[PDB]
Amino acid sequence: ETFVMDDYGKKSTFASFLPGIAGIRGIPIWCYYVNRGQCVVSFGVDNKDHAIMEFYPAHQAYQNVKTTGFRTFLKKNGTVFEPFSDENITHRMQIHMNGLAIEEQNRSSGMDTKVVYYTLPGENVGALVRVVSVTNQSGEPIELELIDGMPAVIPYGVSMDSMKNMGQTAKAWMQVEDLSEGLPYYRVRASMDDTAAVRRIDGGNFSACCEADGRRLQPIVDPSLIFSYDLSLKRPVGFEERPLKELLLEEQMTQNLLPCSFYGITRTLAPGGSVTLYELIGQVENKQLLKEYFAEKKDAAYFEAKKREADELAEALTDGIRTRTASAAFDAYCRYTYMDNVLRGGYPMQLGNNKIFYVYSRKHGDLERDYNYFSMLPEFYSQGNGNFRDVNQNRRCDTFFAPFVGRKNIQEFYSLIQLDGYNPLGVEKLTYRLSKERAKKLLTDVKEEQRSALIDFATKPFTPGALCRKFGEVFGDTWDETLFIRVIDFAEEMVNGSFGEGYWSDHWTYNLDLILDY
Amino acid sequence: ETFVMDDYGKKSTFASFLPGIAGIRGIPIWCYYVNRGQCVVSFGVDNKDHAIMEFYPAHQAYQNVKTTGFRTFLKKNGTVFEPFSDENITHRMQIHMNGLAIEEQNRSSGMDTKVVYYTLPGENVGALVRVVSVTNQSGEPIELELIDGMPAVIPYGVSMDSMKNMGQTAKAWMQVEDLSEGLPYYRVRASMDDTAAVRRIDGGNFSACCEADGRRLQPIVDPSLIFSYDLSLKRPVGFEERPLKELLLEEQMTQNLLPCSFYGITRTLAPGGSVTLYELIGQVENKQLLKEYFAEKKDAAYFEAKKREADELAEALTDGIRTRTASAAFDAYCRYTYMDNVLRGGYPMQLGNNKIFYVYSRKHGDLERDYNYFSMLPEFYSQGNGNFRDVNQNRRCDTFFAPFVGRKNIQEFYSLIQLDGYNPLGVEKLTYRLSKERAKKLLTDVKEEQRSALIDFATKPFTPGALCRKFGEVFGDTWDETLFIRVIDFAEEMVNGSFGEGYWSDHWTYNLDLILDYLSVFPEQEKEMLYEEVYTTFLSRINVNRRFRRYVETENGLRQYRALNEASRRADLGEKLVRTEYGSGDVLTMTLMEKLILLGAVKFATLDAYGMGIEMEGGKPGWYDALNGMPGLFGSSMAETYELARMLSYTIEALKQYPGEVALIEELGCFLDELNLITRLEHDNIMRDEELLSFWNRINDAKEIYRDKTYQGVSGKKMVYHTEQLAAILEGFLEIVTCGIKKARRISGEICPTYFTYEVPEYEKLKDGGIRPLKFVPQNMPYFLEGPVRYLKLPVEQGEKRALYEAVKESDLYDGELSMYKVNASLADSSFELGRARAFTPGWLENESIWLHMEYKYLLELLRSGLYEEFFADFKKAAIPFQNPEIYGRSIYENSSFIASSRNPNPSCRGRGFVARLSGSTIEFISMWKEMMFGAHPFRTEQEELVFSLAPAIPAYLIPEDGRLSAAFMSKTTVCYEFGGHRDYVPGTYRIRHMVFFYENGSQATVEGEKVSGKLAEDIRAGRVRKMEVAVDLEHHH
Ligand SMILES: OC[C@H]1O[C@@H](O[C@@H]2[C@@H](O)[C@H](O)O[C@H](CO)[C@H]2O)[C@H](O)[C@@H](O)[C@@H]1O
Ligand SMILES: OC[C@H]1O[C@@H](O[C@@H]2[C@@H](O)[C@H](O)O[C@H](CO)[C@H]2O)[C@H](O)[C@@H](O)[C@@H]1O
Repeated sequence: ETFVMDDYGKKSTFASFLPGIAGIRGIPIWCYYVNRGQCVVSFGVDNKDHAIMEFYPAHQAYQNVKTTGFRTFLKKNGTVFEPFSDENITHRMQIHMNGLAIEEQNRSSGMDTKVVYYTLPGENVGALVRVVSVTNQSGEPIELELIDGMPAVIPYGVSMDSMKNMGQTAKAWMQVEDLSEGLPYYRVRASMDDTAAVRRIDGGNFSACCEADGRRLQPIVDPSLIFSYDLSLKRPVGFEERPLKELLLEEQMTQNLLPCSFYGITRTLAPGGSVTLYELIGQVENKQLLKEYFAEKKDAAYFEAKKREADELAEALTDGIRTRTASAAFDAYCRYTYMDNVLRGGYPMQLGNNKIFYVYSRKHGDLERDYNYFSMLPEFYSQGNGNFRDVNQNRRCDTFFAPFVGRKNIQEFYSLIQLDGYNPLGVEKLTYRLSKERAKKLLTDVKEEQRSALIDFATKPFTPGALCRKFGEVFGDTWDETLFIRVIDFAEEMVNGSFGEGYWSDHWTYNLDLILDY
Repeated sequence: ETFVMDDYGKKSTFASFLPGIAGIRGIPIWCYYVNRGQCVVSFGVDNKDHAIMEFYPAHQAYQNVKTTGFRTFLKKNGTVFEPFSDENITHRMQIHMNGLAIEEQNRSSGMDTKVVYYTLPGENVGALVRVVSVTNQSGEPIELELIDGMPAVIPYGVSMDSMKNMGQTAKAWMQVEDLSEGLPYYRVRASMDDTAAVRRIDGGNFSACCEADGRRLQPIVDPSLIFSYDLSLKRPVGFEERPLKELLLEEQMTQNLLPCSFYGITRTLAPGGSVTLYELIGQVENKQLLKEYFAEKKDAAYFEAKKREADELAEALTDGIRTRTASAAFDAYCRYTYMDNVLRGGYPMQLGNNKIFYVYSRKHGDLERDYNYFSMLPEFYSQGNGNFRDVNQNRRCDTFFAPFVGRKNIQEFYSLIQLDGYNPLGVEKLTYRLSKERAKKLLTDVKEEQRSALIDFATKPFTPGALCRKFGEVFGDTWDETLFIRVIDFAEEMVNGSFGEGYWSDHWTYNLDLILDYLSVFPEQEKEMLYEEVYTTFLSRINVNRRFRRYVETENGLRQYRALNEASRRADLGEKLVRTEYGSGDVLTMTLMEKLILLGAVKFATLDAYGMGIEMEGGKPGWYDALNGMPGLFGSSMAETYELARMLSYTIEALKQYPGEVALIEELGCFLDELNLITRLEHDNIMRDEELLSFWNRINDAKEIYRDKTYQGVSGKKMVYHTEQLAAILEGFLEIVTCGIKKARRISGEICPTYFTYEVPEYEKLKDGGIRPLKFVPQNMPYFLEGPVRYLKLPVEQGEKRALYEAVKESDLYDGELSMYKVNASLADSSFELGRARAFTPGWLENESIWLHMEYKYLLELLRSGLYEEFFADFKKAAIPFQNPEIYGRSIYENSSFIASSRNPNPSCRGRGFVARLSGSTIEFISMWKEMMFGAHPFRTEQEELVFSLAPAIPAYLIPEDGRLSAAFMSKTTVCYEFGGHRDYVPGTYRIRHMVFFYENGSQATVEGEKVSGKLAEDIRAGRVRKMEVAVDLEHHH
């Protein structure tokens, strides 16, 4: 069920990604990785323009993962080591359906390192979770100083082309705030457009690190403290010459720079001892949501429960094609294939009482498909839009695995055939609308100051995630499920379809397969 | 003349570039470098889309120079060393005007490294030359294996965005060929444009390396051999395990990869021995040209001769401003400043017999100005593009340094002014065209198979470099020069200009400086200049919306967002000149006086509601373009008002000086009559009121009617006016402007204001969808330095100027610690809708920083106003060549756009210069140097006779010990002063005894006194005087 690659640093290069599923009630993110360094190159929330770590094609990813990716520095008795930087030291890599874990065993220094990754499931904030642990495998106590983080965080509000074309000028807008509270906030203060209209920016990125007790640590957002004059980000010149305690008392610049995020601790480890850090990097729309999310302390139990939930999500998703044969590779390949088909096509679920909905769909751009502009809705009941051919092919066997679908696919895909035999290219994501009379009748039992907003929102096309967000905004953290179910049930489906590019001569040949399968 | 920086690896970072000039008969390239690694980050041929080494912004350059730049690996007895990789080993850096050299001295391994760079001059191929030498400084013989080159060469035909966005899929088109011959050729298999008409690329990049004997070496194009599995290009894993001889016998991949170029040798070095390599990287048009170029061997003598030629090229280019003073830094700074001004503005030259051409020009687009898209033609007589303001300012003093230019600049920059007072943004390359009749007449004595091609080429627009390339292609390696000269001579000049982005409100204010500078050399040509009818008019692409349709509503109030009328947008590439008969006749022509009247009439009708400033209704701010949101807040500027007052005064004086008849167009005549009727009315109202809403409405209605009339076409008929009526109308306009200036000064305070912002609380919605403002509420703005700079040009009393100087020096515009003048005061309390100036950290870019251009403008105005002591005191502290190189963190010979002030929160940035050279302060320093060395008006006309006299103003700290100061007059004549004693020589405090003239033929002449009139002035202006001796208070004494 798990694939293990030994000494992946010296092997041939390949690219992959996390599935990026956070559940029905969660915010998904996109993350890509390669088999070099610490195996994370870029991740964001919505698309390339909302990235937290800069997006690179496969060539630049391979070239820059060892410098612009996650970093870790260990100081043992005055000597600085960097795990996952020399390929001659034995390392390891484990790949799960919805996770990734790496580890290094340094027999010279006598310290072992382990890092795991997974997307945070079932929350109102989309973020990436990273856990770092160091174990003392020597025979004598050692004095340890640890530094971990990423050296380049893109502030919210900076587009990809502005970063890759005028990144020198764009540093004038970058800034970071709220260092004292332990929750740094990365954003620009205003629009970067060279027009007569100036707007206000409210969203931002954040980071938070803590030990098992749950108390947040003091961040470091000035890269010049660690690397000093070395702008190549190869040697930690500043960290070698000074203790971490002195660095934490240094004054940090929070403007005119590309900010980083490093956290540090000091500890003396007995033989066989260990220390662990928990990190959270994500993106939010306003500070109020971040404060509401962090209103309660997070500790080790929370993160381990989240990891278990993340594994169980994929397990339950792929439970539908379980099989047992004479080879385990075939059995694992079946589940992986089903998961990939679900990712590119969507998972049919029964929403309400008379609606059929598809979740987890998206545009499938990645590192090697660098010509695509992928997108993914950052909300509950996440979905996306795709091409005619791909969605038509991927939904061929939906009736067998879910009999409640019925003839919905046939009706949907035979209604896009024009009178001249051709069809539009794109299929839009499902959206719903509610009539005036039904909105008036349903919202009688709610306060007027909320009723007006609810009816105004509901009398326009919307998606289930937008409706959930509006309900959370209006009624607060707790709201009636029956009202949401009734609103979804009494709504009306909007017609989808976009022309886009042109007319191909083979799209009509995949429709008979739906009939034959039904 | 040479700047040396020791241990540049640990110092603060800075960016620079090679000038890139390759001579008249050469192919230029652009190259940038930083003070990290081996100090080259990117170079190409034409623009960012034809780079050989990938172009990066400064932040990415500082990070990727050590990995994607030039690399060198040395294996000594089995151990691999990489020079310029560790900052703890002593290294050095030398910077020349047209070169660069670095070296490292590793005392542990006992080997020294040295590499120099320069651009190949005077050849048919543009390339970068790199010479690497390694010396054995140990006491025992060693066995050396050397590998040198670059790890990533972009094949020709791959655009910048293709590499930035889809660099993985783009590798399918890449290939490298001709490895056996030793001349690799990098190009794509086919055009990456799916919709193209070629599907085949002839051009490509190349590389060639050889030792002193000249035999080319076998290249390595597969990066997987050197680095093996390490794709980070950090460890030469493959080279550490195998000998170079084994690597050279390996099989290399030439497809589906990003190729490199490495060359290697094996040698044993005796104690004190050394080995050298020569490399060439560049671009060629086709393989035939490359074979022709490499038909003859290239050895060390060829490269050293090319280096000498490259140095002499820059030396001769900058020889025109040579001077000697008490400090050598001043002279070096003068030469570097002149070179930078030439680079950004172009170098005038005499082409053929009746053509004036500008070469070496380009657009300032260096690593720190990453938003500019520069261009540079890779051909003979190379030239480039630029913006209106920058090129207009950089060509202010061309007439003084080159009298043969004449009135070309005035005609060129007054023909880009449209009928509505605005102008396009970009200026394009000059091009020529030839008629079929002249082409047939000239090409009678050539073969038909060549004649047809020649006439077909010449009947279309072309540049001289394209013509040279065509002649080389047709007639072969050698062709007649006289035919080329005749073809250039009989050709016709084509117009140029591109709209680009939009309309600013200050581009018209720099035209009067050209006239003022021209009249300082030919004072007797004023009447001929005024009534010369050669000037044309550019054809506008977009029109500005009427005021009622220019306003939109928002939750914050009323705004001004829809400045341009997008519905009436003409298509580009169409006719570029205004023609008579509503666009169907011949080209319309005007005199300079008509242009001045048009500028005076239109700008007067753009006053704000209070009649103080000039509204920026074009959608863009003035000179200070960081306030991009100001036009949305009904902004207006007083600098435009001051410039309008100065222009009106000059026009009135010119009209009164030469009485006669003036012909004006019908629409302009009607508009001027309406404006006169409006201004003679309400005269008692504007002198006795605060708000002038009715006057604003009247003038705006008249201006809108004129715009709507003239945008769609003009008949072409002319009205006749006498000078007295125009003089009276302009006098009325000037009186109104003066009253407005007085009101603004009363409202603002002790320092003259610069900007105003208006609030409109109540308005009216019209039936057509427009919005009619009903009242305006003015709002004050923070202090700006541009205000006093523009104000000091107006004619006012000396005491008022001194009081203004005293008020400014003790205000918030003066930085006490740095003893410099900031560009503006604090913007903290102002609205956030002004623009990106509010989002900038204080002390960075255009926010409370020491912007060098405005400071130099202020110093020049102080010098021109007659405040000599203050000018000397402030120039001693503010000038670049008098700074501390350690604090400045750069060569003191190079200018900077701005210097971070004391308000910057970073203590390590206060006093550093940024955004490299190629600033607008070069022309200001040139003007200051000229006025200090020769005076305001070297030539005057008295009793209808030319008169020449000198009046220098030199401070004490510039006179040498022996008291002999020399400078170049008009770049051809040397003037040698000799001062009696060491003191400040201010006009009126000294008298010139006599002058001695040395002619070019050996004759001499002596004139008593400081005044020369008659034929001698004509001779000295014509360049027939080789040297001058000037004595002030007799011989020097100690
Ligand atoms: O203030 C910095 C520089 O800004 C430049 O304008 C830039 C535009 O050309 C570009 O399109 O957008 C960026 C970001 O909005 C602008 O900064 C000016 O052209 C420069 O004069 C100015 O120094
Ligand atoms: O053949 C490779 C892939 O090409 C893709 O089309 C690309 C365009 O999206 C892009 O704009 O231009 C490049 C270069 O012309 C094209 O290759 C196809 O969409 C893919 O299906 C195909 O695998």
